[PDB]
Amino acid sequence: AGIVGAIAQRDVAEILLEGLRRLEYRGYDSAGLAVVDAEGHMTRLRRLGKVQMLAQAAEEHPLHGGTGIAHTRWATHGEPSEVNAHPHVSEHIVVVHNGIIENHEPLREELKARGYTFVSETDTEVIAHLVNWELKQGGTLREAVLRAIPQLRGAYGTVIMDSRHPDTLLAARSGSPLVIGLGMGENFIASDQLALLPVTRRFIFLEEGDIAEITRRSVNIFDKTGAEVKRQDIESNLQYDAGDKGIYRHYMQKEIYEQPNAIKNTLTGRISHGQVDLSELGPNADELLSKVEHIQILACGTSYNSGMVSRYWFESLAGIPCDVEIASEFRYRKSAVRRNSLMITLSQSGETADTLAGLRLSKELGYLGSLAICNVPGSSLVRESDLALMTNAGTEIGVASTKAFTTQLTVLLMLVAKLSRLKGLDASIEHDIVHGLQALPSRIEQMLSQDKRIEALAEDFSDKHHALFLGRGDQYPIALEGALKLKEISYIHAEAYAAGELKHGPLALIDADMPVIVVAPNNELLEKLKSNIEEVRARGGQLYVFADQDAGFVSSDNMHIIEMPHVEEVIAPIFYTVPLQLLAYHVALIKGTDVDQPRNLAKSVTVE
Amino acid sequence: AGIVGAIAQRDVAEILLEGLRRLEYRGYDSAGLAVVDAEGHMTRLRRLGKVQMLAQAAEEHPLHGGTGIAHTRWATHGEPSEVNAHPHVSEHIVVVHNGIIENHEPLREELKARGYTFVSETDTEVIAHLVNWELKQGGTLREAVLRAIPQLRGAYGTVIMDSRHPDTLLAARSGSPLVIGLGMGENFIASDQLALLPVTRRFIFLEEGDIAEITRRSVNIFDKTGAEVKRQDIESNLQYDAGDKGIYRHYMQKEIYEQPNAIKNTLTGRISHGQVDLSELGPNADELLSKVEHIQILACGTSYNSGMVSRYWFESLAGIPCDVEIASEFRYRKSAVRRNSLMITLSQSGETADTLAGLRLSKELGYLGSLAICNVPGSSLVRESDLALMTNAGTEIGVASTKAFTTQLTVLLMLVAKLSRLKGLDASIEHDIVHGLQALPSRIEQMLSQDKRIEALAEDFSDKHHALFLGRGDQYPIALEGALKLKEISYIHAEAYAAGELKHGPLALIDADMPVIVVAPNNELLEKLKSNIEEVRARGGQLYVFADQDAGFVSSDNMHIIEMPHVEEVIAPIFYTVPLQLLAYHVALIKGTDVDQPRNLAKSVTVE
Amino acid sequence: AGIVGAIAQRDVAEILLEGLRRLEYRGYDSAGLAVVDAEGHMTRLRRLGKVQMLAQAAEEHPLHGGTGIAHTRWATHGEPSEVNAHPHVSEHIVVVHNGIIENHEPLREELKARGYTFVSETDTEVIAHLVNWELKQGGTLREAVLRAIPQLRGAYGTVIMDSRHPDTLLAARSGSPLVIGLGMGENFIASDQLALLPVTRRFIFLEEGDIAEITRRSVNIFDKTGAEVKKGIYRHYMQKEIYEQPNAIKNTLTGRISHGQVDLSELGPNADELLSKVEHIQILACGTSYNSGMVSRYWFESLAGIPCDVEIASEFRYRKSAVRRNSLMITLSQSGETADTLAGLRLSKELGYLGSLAICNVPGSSLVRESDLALMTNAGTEIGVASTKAFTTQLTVLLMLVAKLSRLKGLDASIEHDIVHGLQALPSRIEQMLSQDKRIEALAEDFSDKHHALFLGRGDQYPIALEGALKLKEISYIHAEAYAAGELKHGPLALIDADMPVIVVAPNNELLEKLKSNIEEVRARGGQLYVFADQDAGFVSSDNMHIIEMPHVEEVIAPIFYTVPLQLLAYHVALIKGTDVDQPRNLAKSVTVE
Ligand SMILES: O=C[C@H](O)[C@@H](O)[C@H](O)[C@H](O)COP(=O)(O)O
Ligand SMILES: O=C[C@H](O)[C@@H](O)[C@H](O)[C@H](O)COP(=O)(O)O
Ligand SMILES: O=C[C@H](O)[C@@H](O)[C@H](O)[C@H](O)COP(=O)(O)O
Ligand SMILES: O=P(O)(O)OC[C@H]1O[C@H](O)[C@H](O)[C@@H](O)[C@@H]1O
Ligand SMILES: O=P(O)(O)OC[C@H]1O[C@H](O)[C@H](O)[C@@H](O)[C@@H]1O
Ligand SMILES: O=P(O)(O)OC[C@H]1O[C@H](O)[C@H](O)[C@@H](O)[C@@H]1O
Ligand SMILES: N[C@@H](CCC(=O)O)C(=O)O
Ligand SMILES: N[C@@H](CCC(=O)O)C(=O)O
Ligand SMILES: N[C@@H](CCC(=O)O)C(=O)O
Repeated sequence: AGIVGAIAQRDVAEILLEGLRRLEYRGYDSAGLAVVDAEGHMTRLRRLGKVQMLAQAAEEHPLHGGTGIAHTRWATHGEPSEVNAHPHVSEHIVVVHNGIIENHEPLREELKARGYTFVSETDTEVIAHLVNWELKQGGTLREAVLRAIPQLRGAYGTVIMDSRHPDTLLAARSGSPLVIGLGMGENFIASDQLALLPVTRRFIFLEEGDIAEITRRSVNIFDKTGAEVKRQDIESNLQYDAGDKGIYRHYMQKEIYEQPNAIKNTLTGRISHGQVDLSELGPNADELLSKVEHIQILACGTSYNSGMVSRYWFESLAGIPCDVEIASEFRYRKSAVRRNSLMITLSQSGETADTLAGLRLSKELGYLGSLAICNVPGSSLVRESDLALMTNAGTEIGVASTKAFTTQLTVLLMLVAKLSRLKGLDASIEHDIVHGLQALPSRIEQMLSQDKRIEALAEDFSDKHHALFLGRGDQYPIALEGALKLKEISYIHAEAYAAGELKHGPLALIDADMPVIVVAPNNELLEKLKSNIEEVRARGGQLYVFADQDAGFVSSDNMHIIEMPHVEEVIAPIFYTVPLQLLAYHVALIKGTDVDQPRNLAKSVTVE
Repeated sequence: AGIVGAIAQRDVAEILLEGLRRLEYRGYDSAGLAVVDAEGHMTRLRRLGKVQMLAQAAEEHPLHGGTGIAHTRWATHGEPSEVNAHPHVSEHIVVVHNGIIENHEPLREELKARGYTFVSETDTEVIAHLVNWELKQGGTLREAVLRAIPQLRGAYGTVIMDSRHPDTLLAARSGSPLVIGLGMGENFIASDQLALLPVTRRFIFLEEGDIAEITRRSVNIFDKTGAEVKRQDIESNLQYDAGDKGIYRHYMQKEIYEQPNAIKNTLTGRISHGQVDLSELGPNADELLSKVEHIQILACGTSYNSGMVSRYWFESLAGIPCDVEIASEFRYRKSAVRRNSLMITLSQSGETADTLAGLRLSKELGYLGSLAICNVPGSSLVRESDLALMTNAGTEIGVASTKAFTTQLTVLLMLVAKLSRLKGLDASIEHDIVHGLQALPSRIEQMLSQDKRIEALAEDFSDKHHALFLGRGDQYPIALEGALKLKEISYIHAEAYAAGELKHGPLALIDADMPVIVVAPNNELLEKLKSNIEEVRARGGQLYVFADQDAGFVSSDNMHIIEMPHVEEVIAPIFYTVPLQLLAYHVALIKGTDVDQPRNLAKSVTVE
Repeated sequence: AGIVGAIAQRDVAEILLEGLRRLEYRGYDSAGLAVVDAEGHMTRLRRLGKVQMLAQAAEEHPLHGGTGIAHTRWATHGEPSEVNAHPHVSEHIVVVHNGIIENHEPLREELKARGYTFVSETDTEVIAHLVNWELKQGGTLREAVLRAIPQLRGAYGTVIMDSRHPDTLLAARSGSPLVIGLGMGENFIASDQLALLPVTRRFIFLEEGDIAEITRRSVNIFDKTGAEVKKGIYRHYMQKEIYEQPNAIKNTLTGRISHGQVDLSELGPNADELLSKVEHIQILACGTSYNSGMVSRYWFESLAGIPCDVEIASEFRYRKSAVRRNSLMITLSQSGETADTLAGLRLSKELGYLGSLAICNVPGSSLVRESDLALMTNAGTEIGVASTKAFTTQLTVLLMLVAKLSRLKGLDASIEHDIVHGLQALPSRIEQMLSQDKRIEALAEDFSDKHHALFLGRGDQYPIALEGALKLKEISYIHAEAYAAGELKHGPLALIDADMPVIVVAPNNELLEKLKSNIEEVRARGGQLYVFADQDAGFVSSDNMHIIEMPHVEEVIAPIFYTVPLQLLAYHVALIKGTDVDQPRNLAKSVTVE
């Protein structure tokens, strides 16, 4: 969750702990630090719980040494426990890590067979042994690291030291941020610049794929090929104490980048023993929910979009009938209620007039009861419902919704296990869901790390007046939301459509002034769409494709693949939301439109 | 000239020298430093010359130790020499000093008749020997210094250590500045915060009279008496706000509408008995200013526009020669200084690199002195100028300057009375100026109440990609400002031009896609411009005219009179800025552009 | 309850007793003094009862001496009597103490183990004996004292004296107030400034922890440790003060809105829990301050759902009232010295209120010193005899307090939100309103020749009509009277004609319908109806009904908003007439003497 590292003349323990202190706002369940004196004596401390515990544990120790690293953990692989906390060791190799090594089982078996003992359940540990192994063959720590990085698959921001030679640190970025702090005769590193503020304001941001070798007085960066690459150090002329935007230019930007932590907050207290825990609902909750044979969802705007994603989930993974409807459509028509139907409203604000009216009307129609998914406690929708689940995303200031949407999706995915009807035939469904949920936060961070590419892509839409967003199944509402976002903050006339319907009308519209975007299609779908865009090459039709890099899709001249890292299928819709959010944001930046307060839109529509 | 001090666990000499480098813009003829390891071995090193010489010596014979003081000197007592350079010593007592101990020889003979060998000419050495004396009789550094400080008359600041006890530094601010910089397990101090930036951004500014006992881990502050006062650690300074937007959508909108209030505040304390009262400048002041024969103003952007207005005023109302220049252009050219030239800088932020460079350069060029007109307290332009007039507009958050500009104008109009040349004309002049200033807040309110008209008018510009703004005389720089504003927040290519130069080029451009705006022309000028727009009737040229309702101008089909309320002449340029601000604001609103943060622009351009 | 020390060349008994006389408002059961002359020679006099009785006993055997300490006692640790009253003796070292020595239990019998006969049931005596003990040998008075306050826990203020050496007084501030008075060859030390007034107006307040030594010639304020320690562009102040209202409200708001909520955390960590006990609010004030409270009543009852009464301070102080259960006593006062208001506060102390809150604009004023809690309006000083910014900053504080006394359960949140929204709107709204000043100034011409006016308002605008009428009386000398709008027809309608314009403050459509009808009734006598209304109401003017349109405001801050044109109206009528605006005839900034 959080990384800090120091290489100085002076003792750095207090500096490390203070860094962690400043990273605490990011969800963690444990912390640790390791420092090495000049004689190469390495002292390591790890504790379950808050950074405060770690600091106390440190109170007893003369923690001397000028080199060290430190970490706060958000467990994905192995229960939160002192045993599982970072830094993780392999004798003299010491390692802190953000992210997920997903080829961790292959690597753990291979390293076990080579004579290593895994004392922990983490995925992180294979890094420590691996580097160790790679150093066993010889070379410098840098060379060993270069040999090791390529064997890893997934997300890693990692910092690595050799206690036998404390004058150097190695760091590698791939799917998780790292930034270097330059001092006077000392140097630093962190996953989050806020941690370095107490000791420097001069930073070098590591970019995707970078690998750095840091000493007290040198920084050398380079790519996986050992080829020295250069990055600019820049004074941070930022006012960190100015207001609530923190380091960000826009509320909506901050709310996009805050998504991993908002999600951790949504998850807090709702995973117990590898299972979804919704006990917060009351002792007799399972009592009402067991009776449910049908779900009705009402919402407006982006909330309607999340509902729309959830429909696919409920029906495929929980096998309960689910209906989702624009709230104003529901309030004004005479409907036919399904038997044993649960009424769910989704709303960021809890105050949207159509949605509220929908609920109120439902009061007199024979629903088993109502559940409110909301982001503002004490709002009408929460008060007036039987049950309520808060998204806990923190306040959202941007008029366009971002973290509210993804946290909503998180709650809706947790409902799936607790509302199952496939018998079954289950067990593994809930395990899969919980696994994905556990990975979600760092998966989102993985997406954020692709931002430079999305920024670049934005140039392709900056001057367009139309766009068409395509999706199929659980990705169709993602296209809905991507298209909405582009309408919202860039004022481009972007429209979403079910992928399968492209040829039934919109194909007639396509030309150079109307780019087509597909979100996460499988090979079969892709080939269909590729043929479609062929039909319109002559008018300059461009197909942009957000897809799994594992799929091996290849770009043509009018079909452009924008590869994304692999993810758990069950959370793939939340994952693919991020690049469409980032696209819209970067287009708006280029055009210079009012991102936080788009023309004619309101945060919530509360008057009739 | 410069003082620097560090008390840390790491070696502080490198930090001290770097501090001195960053203090090179002041002083100086010699320099030196003194450090101390844990055993008490004090190493001192001093050179006549540049800091680079001292750093050179320091390099091939390194100073080791975590406690230390350094200094750059501009000699006042004693010829520049290694002998007289700081730090000065009294055995174990070591001292650095800025300013003057006025009663030096009395105390020097007093101590000389006590066994003290004065090896230097400086007034500084007395400080050392006295501290030595007071410590002779028990206690420790603090008590002693607390006794000694009252026995020194003069405006000065000093940092004092005892090498028998390296764990503490003592400081005294008594007429010359000192600020403490808070580190991590280490602490610093200097004569200006510019010196501590490499190492910290947490500052505690000492109040006049304060005495500080500083350790690695602690900082205790007292006053002349020795009664522990507490001081707070600022950093910034430019906080927002929320919230403070009040009834308005945007920071910039709010800042536009608060201009009457901001102007009232700019006037506060500066009007009495129907006259301009700038007594806040100092008892002297009225006498440095009397010697001025020429005004030079330097600024960037909107501040440059305000300077540009003020030239007209100074020359016609006060009869003083006045030149105004883009700061970039001033700093990069060899200029000819006028006899008895006052340097004025205009700056909202006080940090703009070009303008600061201009001021510093002015110091080597033989200007009578400098005045900063600024909106942000304690900023660089203010600290480095001889005189300062704060605009008191409150913090301004929008990237485009609005209230900062009109308050600048207010202060500049105030300077006219206080700098007249040109006496006898004369009281009629200061009279009209004060009458206008008193009318100003209400005139602005009148103008703000035309907003609906301006908002309707903006529909004529919201689809345009070109505009030409015209003005004559004290209104030409208002056209400059109106054009800049339309550039800034609506991204329309608006260009200002002197009204009499239209025929010399731009007239060939005018057509339906390039509306022409004139700012407050009299009847003769308007006849000329109407005739001009008639020349391009066949291309659909339109003239827009913001003019006095009293003037009786009649709209036609290609000329649209946008009548305004009447104003006192002397404030007309300030008055006519408001509509142009509102116009740019409302065009931006329609287009939906980012008003508060326009693309590519910055609040303040501080780096190179 | 109260202290009065003294050292001089003259007999100080009369002094000490007058110093007490003035600290009688503090509530006490016993009293006494101890003086000492040139050679010997101490004399002590203590009585149960009123300080008056004491003085009468003093009359019979006139106490002589240039040094002396005196006390008025509220018994809080040892029965009310003569034996327990101050000063307390110990062979020569005499002591007068305000407060409680909390560790008097383990120190008194700890010191009885040394032959120290405790002759009273007070904690105060463990002060007298301790010091006596540390004067076996140990410098002199100040030296022994700088070794006693360290081991004497609690919130107190003691004044100590020696008898062998009559030239010195010691004084310790470690819980309750002491202020020193200078000093023409003689010095003084009271528990309150008020006690020193008949003799000296020069004061040196002790800070928390200081040990002071006083003689004829010097006043050293040591420490526990502890060594030596020692109109602008405006024609009138009232005009300036009206136009400074936006800045003044900004200052009132500073630090008090945190994370979208009202933050009165300045009241103390406890406070908040103390306010949770309040069940009824009682407000006491005079003049314009009364008008502000009058507005807040509507707010507290409708928005916080808590009961509130508001009363002319003079009325409250002279009647036997029925206190409500769990009642908070709030006073409103610009100056902090209004005698009626102060009297009401002091009376409330003995009537069983949960406690007192002072809303005030002058720091260190009596109302502030004598109240449990305080909220300063921070308006800056107000010079004009007629209050302007003091009024609207008062309204801003009372409004802030609404959310903090909320009793409406799950409604509370939303309401607080509205209040915050409105508070945050307030500065720019007032700025909107001040730009109507040219309109008001023109309007004033209608009133400058009048000798009568009627101000009407309903609900939370009713008190604003009161304030508006008051302003017109104050600085224009026009007989303006306010009436609840619904009462117009019950008498005053008979008065209406051309020479008595009627002013309505911010009516809704329904009320305006009623009043328009009413003024139709008096058309034959030229009844004229002036209406300050929201432009969004779309009211239309006629020959006898003049709509004076204003910008829309947030409902919750409307009374503050509508106050401003009334101020400007009064101001400009006065300007036309050329009356003494900053100093209207027969009126006073503050009415501080009976
Ligand atoms: O084309 C318009 C129809 O008249 C349509 O409006 C519908 O018939 C009514 O709105 C009733 O619908 P509900 O019975 O569902 O309210
Ligand atoms: O066309 C370019 C010129 O070479 C010009 O650059 C000039 O010669 C120098 O810039 C000198 O400038 P100053 O002497 O004014 O500094
Ligand atoms: O007409 C006057 C009455 O005499 C009046 O003074 C009242 O009857 C009591 O004297 C006072 O009332 P309180 O008991 O409240 O003081
Ligand atoms: O989620 P709700 O509070 O019910 O609001 C529904 C929609 O309202 C507005 O249009 C907001 O701009 C949207 O971002 C939001 O999705
Ligand atoms: O006035 P200064 O703080 O010196 O800045 C000069 C200019 O700098 C930037 O460009 C700001 O965007 C401008 O609005 C400002 O006028
Ligand atoms: O508010 P206070 O300081 O308690 O004074 C109450 C009243 O006293 C005097 O009459 C003043 O002229 C008034 O303007 C004030 O309202
Ligand atoms: N997957 C690693 C790292 C988690 C993190 O990024 O905090 C673990 O479970 O320990
Ligand atoms: N007057 C001292 C100090 C000069 C300075 O402030 O630089 C000297 O000449 O040494
Ligand atoms: N507890 C002390 C306090 C003295 C007082 O405050 O009057 C007593 O009862 O005497």
